[PDB]
Amino acid sequence: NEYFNSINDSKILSLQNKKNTLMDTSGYNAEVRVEGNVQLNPIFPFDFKLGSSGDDRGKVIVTQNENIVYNAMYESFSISFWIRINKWVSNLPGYTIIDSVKNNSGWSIGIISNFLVFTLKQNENSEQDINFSYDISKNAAGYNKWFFVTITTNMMGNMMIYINGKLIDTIKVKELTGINFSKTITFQMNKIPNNINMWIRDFYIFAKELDDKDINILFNSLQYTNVVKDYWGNDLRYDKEYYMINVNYMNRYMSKKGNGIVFNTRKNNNDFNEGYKIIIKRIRGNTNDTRVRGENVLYFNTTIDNKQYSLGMYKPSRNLGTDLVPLGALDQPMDEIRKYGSFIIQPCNTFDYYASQLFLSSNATTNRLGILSIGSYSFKLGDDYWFNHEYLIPVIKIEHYASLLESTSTHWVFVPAS
Repeated sequence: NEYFNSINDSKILSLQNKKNTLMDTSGYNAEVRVEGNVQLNPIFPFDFKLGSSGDDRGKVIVTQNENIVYNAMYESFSISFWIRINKWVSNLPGYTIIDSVKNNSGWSIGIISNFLVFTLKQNENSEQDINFSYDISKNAAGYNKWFFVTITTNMMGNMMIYINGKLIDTIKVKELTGINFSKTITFQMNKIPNNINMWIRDFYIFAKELDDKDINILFNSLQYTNVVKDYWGNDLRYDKEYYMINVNYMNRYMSKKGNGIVFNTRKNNNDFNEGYKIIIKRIRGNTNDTRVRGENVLYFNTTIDNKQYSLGMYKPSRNLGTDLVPLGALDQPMDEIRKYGSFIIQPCNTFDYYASQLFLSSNATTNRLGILSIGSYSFKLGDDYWFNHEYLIPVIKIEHYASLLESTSTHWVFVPAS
C-alpha cells in the first residue's frame, strides 16, 4: 500500500492522541497546548471532547514552525478530520469551532444552523466560503453522528469540500492577494455575537490537493470497518440498551401486542426516547471485548413490563406470505433462542447512516437461514378476536431473500438510551 505512504509524505500536521496525550505526529513537531476542560477518550478512537459552556471551557491550541507553513501559504493544501457534534439542531446559532486567523486573515471552520462552513479570509471586509448543509428531513433529532470532513484547497485552482468521501460543494477560489495564513490553529467552541459538545479526532493537514481516490483511501484507512456502529457512529456494544429502528421507518418505535413486536408512530422527532429498548447479547465471536463485529452470532433481549423477553420467531394467527415469519417478544430458554432467535450481524454503512443487516442463523452458527426485514401485515395479535388488523412488524424472509438483500428495509440502526 504505497497509496498510504505517498500521502503521509505530504503530511505537514498530524494531530493524533498517543499515550493519553495530544501531540503532532507529522514529524515537524508543532506545539500543542491544552487549556481548560478538554476531556480525552482513553478508548479508541482516542478522540478529544470540547464544550460551549462558560468559564473553564475546552481550548486546544496548535502552533507551527514558520518554515513549513510558508511552503503551503500560496500553493495547495488539504484539511481532513473526524468530527461529531451533539444536539446539532437545525435552528442552531452560529459557532466558530476551529480557527486559524491571526490578524483578520486566515481560514476558519464554523457551524451555524444546519451548515458547516469553511471560510477563507484576507481582510475584515472580503471573504469567500464553501459549506456543507445536512439534510434536515433525514435528521429530525439533530445531526449527531460522527462524520469525516475533508477540505481540499488550491489557491490558483479550486476549493472543494467533502463529507465521508462524497464531494459536496465546489467553488472557484477568487483572486486573493495579501492573504496571510496563520501559524496557529485553535480548537474552541466560540459563539458568535447575536449548550453543545464537539468531539474531534485525527486532525490532519497536507501540503497538496487530495483527489477523490486519495480522500476515500484516507476515509477508509481511518476506521474499523468490521466493527458495527450505533446510529451516532460509536462502536456498537453488547450488554447496552439501544432503541432498534428500521432505516425506512425512523418515525416508528418498538412496542408489543401479545407475542408480537409491533412498530408504532413516534409522538415527536426531537429525541428517540420512546418505546421499548433492546439489549444485544453475544453468542459467537472471533474476539471478546464487548464490541459487536461482523459475522458475530447474537440475540436480542428486551425488558417490557417487569419481565424480560427475547426476540424470536413465532407462528401468526394466519399465513402472512410465502417464506415469511414474524419476529416477536418471547419468554423462551436458550435452547429455543439458538434455534429461532439468533442472528448474524453484518455492518452496512452508507453516507446517510451507520446501519447493519441481520441474518437469521442456523443453530447459532454462521450459516444463514434468512434475513430480517419489516412489513405491514393483517392478522391477529393479543386480544384481537373478531377481526384481523394491519400490524407493522419485524419479519424474517426465509431462504429466498436475494431481492431484499439490497433493500434498505433490511437496514437496522441502534440509538443508545443515554
